[PDB]
Amino acid sequence: MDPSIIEFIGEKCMISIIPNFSNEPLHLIYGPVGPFRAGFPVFVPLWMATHLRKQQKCRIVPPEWMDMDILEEIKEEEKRSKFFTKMPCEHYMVVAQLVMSTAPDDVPRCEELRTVIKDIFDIRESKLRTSIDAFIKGEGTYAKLDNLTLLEIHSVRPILPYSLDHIARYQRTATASQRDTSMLS
Amino acid sequence: EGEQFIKDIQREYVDFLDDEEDQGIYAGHVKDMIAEKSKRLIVNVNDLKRKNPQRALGLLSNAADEQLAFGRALKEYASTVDPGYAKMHEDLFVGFEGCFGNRHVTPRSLTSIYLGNMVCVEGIVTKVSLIRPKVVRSVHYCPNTRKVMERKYTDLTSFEAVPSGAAYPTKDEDGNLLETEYGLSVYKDHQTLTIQEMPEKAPAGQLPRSVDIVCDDDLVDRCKPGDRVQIVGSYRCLPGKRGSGTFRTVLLANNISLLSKESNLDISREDIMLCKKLAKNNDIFELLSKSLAPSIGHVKQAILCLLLGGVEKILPNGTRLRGDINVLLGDPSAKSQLLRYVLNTAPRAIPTTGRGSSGVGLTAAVTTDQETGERRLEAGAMVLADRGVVCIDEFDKMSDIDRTAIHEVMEQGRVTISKAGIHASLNARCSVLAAANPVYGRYDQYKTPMENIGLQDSLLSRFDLLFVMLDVIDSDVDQMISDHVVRMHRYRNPKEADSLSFVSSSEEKKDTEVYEKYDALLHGKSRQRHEKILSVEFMRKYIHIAKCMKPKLGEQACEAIANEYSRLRSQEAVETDVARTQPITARTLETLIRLSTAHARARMSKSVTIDDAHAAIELVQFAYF
Amino acid sequence: NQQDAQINLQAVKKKYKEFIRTFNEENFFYKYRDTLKRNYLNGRYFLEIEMEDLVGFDETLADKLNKQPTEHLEIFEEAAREVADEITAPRPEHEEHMHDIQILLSSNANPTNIRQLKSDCVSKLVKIAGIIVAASGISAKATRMSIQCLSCSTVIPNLYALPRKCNTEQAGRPKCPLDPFFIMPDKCKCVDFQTLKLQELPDFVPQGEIPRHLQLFCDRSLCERVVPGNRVLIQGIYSIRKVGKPSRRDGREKAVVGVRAPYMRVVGITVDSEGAGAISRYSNITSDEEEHFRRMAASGDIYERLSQSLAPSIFGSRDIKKAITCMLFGGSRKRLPDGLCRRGDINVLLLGDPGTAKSQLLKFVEKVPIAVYTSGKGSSTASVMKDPQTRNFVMEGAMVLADGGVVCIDEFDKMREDDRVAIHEAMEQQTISIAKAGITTTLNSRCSVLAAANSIFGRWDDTKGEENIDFMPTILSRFDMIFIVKDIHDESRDITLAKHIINVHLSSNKSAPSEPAEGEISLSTFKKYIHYCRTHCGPRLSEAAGEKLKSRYVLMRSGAGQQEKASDKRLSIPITVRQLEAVIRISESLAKIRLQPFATDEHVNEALRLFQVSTLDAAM
DNA sequence: CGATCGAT
DNA sequence: ATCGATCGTTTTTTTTTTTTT
Ligand SMILES: Nc1ncnc2c1ncn2[C@@H]1O[C@H](COP(=O)(O)OP(=O)(O)OP(=O)(O)O)[C@@H](O)[C@H]1O
Ligand SMILES: Nc1ncnc2c1ncn2[C@@H]1O[C@H](COP(=O)(O)OP(=O)(O)OP(=O)(O)O)[C@@H](O)[C@H]1O
Ligand SMILES: Nc1ncnc2c1ncn2[C@@H]1O[C@H](COP(=O)(O)OP(=O)(O)O)[C@@H](O)[C@H]1O
Repeated sequence: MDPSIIEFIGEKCMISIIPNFSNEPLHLIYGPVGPFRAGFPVFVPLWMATHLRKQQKCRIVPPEWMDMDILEEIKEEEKRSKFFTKMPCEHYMVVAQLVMSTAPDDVPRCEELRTVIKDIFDIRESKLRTSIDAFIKGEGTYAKLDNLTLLEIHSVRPILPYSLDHIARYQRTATASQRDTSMLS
Repeated sequence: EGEQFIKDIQREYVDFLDDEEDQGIYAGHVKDMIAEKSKRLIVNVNDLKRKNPQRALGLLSNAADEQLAFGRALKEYASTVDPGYAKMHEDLFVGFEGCFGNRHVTPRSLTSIYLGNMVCVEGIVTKVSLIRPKVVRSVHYCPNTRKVMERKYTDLTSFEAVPSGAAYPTKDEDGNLLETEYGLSVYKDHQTLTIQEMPEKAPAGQLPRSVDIVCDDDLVDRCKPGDRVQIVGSYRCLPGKRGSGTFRTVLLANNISLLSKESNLDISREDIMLCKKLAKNNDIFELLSKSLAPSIGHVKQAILCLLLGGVEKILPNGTRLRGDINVLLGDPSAKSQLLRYVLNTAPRAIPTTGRGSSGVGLTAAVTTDQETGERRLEAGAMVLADRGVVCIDEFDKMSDIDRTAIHEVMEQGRVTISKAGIHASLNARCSVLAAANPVYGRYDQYKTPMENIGLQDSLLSRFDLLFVMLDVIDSDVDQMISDHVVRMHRYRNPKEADSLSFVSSSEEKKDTEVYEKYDALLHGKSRQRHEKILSVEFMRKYIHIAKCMKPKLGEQACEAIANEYSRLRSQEAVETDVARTQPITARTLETLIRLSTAHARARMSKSVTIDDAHAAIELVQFAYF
Repeated sequence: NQQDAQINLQAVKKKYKEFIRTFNEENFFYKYRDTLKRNYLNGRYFLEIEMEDLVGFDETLADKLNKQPTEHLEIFEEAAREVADEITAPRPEHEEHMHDIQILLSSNANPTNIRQLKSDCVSKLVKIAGIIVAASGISAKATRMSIQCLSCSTVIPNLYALPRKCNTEQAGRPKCPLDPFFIMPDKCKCVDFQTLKLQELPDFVPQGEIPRHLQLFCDRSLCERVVPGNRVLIQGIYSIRKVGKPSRRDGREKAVVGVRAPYMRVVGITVDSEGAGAISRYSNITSDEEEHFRRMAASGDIYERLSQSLAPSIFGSRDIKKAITCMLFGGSRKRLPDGLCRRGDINVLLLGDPGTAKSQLLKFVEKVPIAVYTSGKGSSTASVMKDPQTRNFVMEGAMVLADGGVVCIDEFDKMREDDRVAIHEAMEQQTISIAKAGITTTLNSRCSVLAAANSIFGRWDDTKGEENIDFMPTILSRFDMIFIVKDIHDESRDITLAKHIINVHLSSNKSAPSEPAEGEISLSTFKKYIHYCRTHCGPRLSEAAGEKLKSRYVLMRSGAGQQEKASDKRLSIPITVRQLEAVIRISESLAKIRLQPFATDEHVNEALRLFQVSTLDAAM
């Protein structure tokens, strides 16, 4: 649970970009890498366009969920998503930050875009407060992930559970122990 | 009959009267089958939440007619149960009481919210005020036609609506007779007062604020201004507010808690039994001596009898005399802090200033457009201490105007007083203390006994004893007092072989580590006592019956008082004390009488003994001996 | 809705609405959304704003905001609730109901002065800086309500006309005219109202005149915000309550033409930072501050550095000053379940030859959280007035304004004794009593006091014996450390005083080379430091301190009595319980400074040597 | 108890 | 022009505290 530990998870994802070289002072890595030719797209992870664009080496383009209409309809679906909604790559909250740092040198509409991502982030989080507002009787066998994303859940993780053990010990002891007529601890 | 959830709510309260809870307890033998007829019933919300929380907290957010419906449904219930009490055709509001704790703000903090709520207050009884009746409805009559119509009237302070404004009818039909029958036309009781913060939580960088209260019939004037109080009621705000000019508040819908009595105590005839069991123990007087002043040498053996008021003595259509005791003596540094052992220890304890005009006992009754036609009235600062005692500081610094104004009712033990508007009189038969200083500090014994004080020698007969209070030490006692004073400094602060910490237990705890600040019992249990036998509450629980018992005279009093008064007036005016033998008079008898009267109440021995004689003389000689 | 300009809609339509969603910098802090939501979470219902963001956003609003702010600053409220209620939805299910909010304003533009608040400066936003006197209680106000006659929540622009027609007209032709309005406060609202106050500055035309002042107003969250006797920075607005020019001439012989009244309401009061201008009750202080505090407390070179904080232009009197500040901190109000609330605060005496800088010193002790100064002939009988509205007998009751602060005075000698006695007394029990008219309100407040004086016959009395005071020994009683002031001669001392003050008194001298001294800095810091350190620690003794202090007071009284006997006549001050009862508070002040709770007797040998000044003063 | 205001 | 039905209409108090010479 951190700001970068999840980029060891999130930042390894890929897009496809354009460089301005062909195959470099080295040609290519023994690896899934594609052949390098300028003026044409190439598929890369996104821990490198970072390294490259600021190394003044390349241009870059986004995925397609980075748009307007998808991010105008996902929200209104998500409104009455009593549980969850559409999930474009499922950690777009980390890709978008590491995108929108530099690339907005030439990305289009990098502001209304940000507006919507915040607009969706806050709401989904806030939903993830009120899920708690029904949890009765120790329901630690019933929960939601179904179209969850991860950048929201780690914002809760250490809080409840290191408590929830001794919290619902009084009732988790119930289906794990025995006593006389009254409830057990 | 507004929105029809009201009737659903009626029957939801009818659904209170199902089984053991209310069909068993709360309905039946509750006001009317017990017949004290307090239409204001006792509800506690918690059971209502345990049936209908929609009616528990639907009430404490809105109370438009849920109360009206409650009273309606109740009267219809008992109409089923008991038509005998069906002759009180009114609302019969209810309690909705409790020592619950939902929201219990100060008078300071009824703050722009809580409007339309049922909540708590605490504060001071103040401005206990005048009474009036109120209009309900008028049973008219027409001898012309023999027709008795009727008409009820409202206003906001009772419920929501307002009368369709008009006065009482005349020729209302066409010209027939409108004989207003009273007696059938009815009336409640009304009242109006205010409260202040029992203030000592107040920030005196700020102003302790005020509240607004209204009351009604069976709630009428239930304690006196000068006491401590908690109360729980509902809230409303009527006036214009720029639709025309701004806004104001009011409180009602309530029952009381006065929180300073003894009859408040769940009193059997057992508490008397504990007292009378231990009553025989003889040298308990000395325990009560070391009781009230445990934080200071020094007296209080005698001060008790002030603290007990006195004894009533009247003759067959002859006279009456005032029964109570009064004394005082001292350079600065435990005199000025032996007066707040009463303000906050015993009841009916109202200190005064030393600087006071037009209401030390006056009223002056100045008035400006009261709600009613009160042309002249206020109250004062003595009946607050009726049937007890009083404190002051800076007495010698008091005016010599009102000193004589003390002497009036002090010496009379009567009120025949007024501020020239109406002659007024009653029986306030009070005692008092104050403080004192020699005009120059360290002088009362070298130069003279008298005249280091410098005032009228008239009062010294009005009071009881010339007495002594000084401060010096020789070469030997200094370390004795040092160890006494250092017991004062340590038996008050908490927490008082190679390694002795790291004991099986430590200061590490859950919920009984330090309450405020702990104290010792070591060697004050060499003083074989207990914190309950030597305490506040069992002490005060032995207040009432010594005030109810009445220890009549023996017979051996007479020869002894004779011989001792004889020797007193013989040779008390000699041996270095002559100028402190000025006030001898035929007044030591009645004070001796109050003495043995009191002391015979401290064990309640409705009797008299020679030991009491020693007890009531020895202090008098100890004044100088 | 005349959509050409000044329209009801354009602002709210998107502009104000989107200003905040649009308010952006990376670091993803730089909005007012986070502050808003996190404020809401804790029942705040407000947020703070600038006035030079419009330059960050645009070039039009502000020169329109100043003109009709009364409307713009409620369009702000509406936009605020609609832009925030979308976030009140976690999904549509937890807006149990919306709620109303208050905006703030602030700037650093410039403070004005009351002498210019004029007919041009009206209905217009502003900035000033004054000082506070007293202000009202907390009455009431609301916004709308319903009436049974119409059953509509009565909606208003202004914060009354109530027209003719009945609206219980569905009675047939038998209607109810002539204004039958039954106000239904089941259906009304409730906001606050407090009437703040304002006096003008001490340098801005009081010169050949007196200072005027002004009264104020509030609505919702600026009650419980200002305690009086404080220095404010303000943004408010200058407007009226009534209206009219023509020959409906007012009253009986009033209003030649049209005079209506002044006041202001606040839109965004703030406070002052005269070093620590406003550090008296609240805490906007941060963890860096408290680290600073405790790490200076950790510094074991803080007290002697603080012996040099009031005298950066003053020479000498260092043994005199080792406890001139210990007065400030206060010890402990160690109260007990019985009456014995043993005396909390602390009191000091000083008197001697003039020409020794008593006045300036007490001015400075006022300077350095809360205090006042008069001296003789007159802060505070206490005041039972009679309200000119309604003629009720209220109590203004002004040691109340030292309810935790302190007091300083000279001129105990030079004022008569009709007014010494209530204050003779207050400072042994701290309970201001009252018994005069129909009230018995034993008020109270924790003040201390500093006592300077002037002996008639000067050092003559001080050479030989008993002419010390002219008035009484019962106020020789109440004080602990009591100081002669002489000006005994020495030419070295003379010359050193000479250049010491001239180097002060030359060209407004010490700007640069003054603070380069060690750590003797920022009386502002001391305001904050004091208002901290007193507000936490409640120390009391250690065991080893008690026996030696006890034995020391023993020997004190024995030596006083021996000087009584070594002269065959009383040669002593009264060895009181008050002397130990006060030196205990000197220990308490010391432990309050270093913050160590439990204090040892080496900590208080310093106390021993300081009240030894009083002992050897009244030694003769 | 006074003036406004409408029609006959 | 005349009459009648419309509109809108309200006033009552004495005395206590601190201050100055
Ligand atoms: N034996 C004692 N009992 C109670 N208090 C004591 C005792 N010895 C000392 N004290 C304390 O010492 C302090 C001395 O002040 P004290 O109250 O005597 O002044 P005072 O009596 O008001 O002076 P004055 O009589 O001139 O007004 C008090 O705070 C008191 O609590
Ligand atoms: N030792 C000194 N060092 C520096 N400045 C001094 C010193 N003594 C006096 N001064 C200056 O002289 C002036 C003294 O005036 P001040 O009002 O203190 O008189 P005072 O000492 O209070 O006499 P009194 O008590 O009789 O009024 C002050 O302005 C102060 O700055
Ligand atoms: N000759 C007397 N007859 C009756 N009572 C007397 C007589 N001499 C003294 N007393 C006592 O004096 C009291 C009344 O005295 P009082 O007139 O108050 O004295 P003073 O004139 O000093 O005020 C009575 O209570 C009684 O106890």
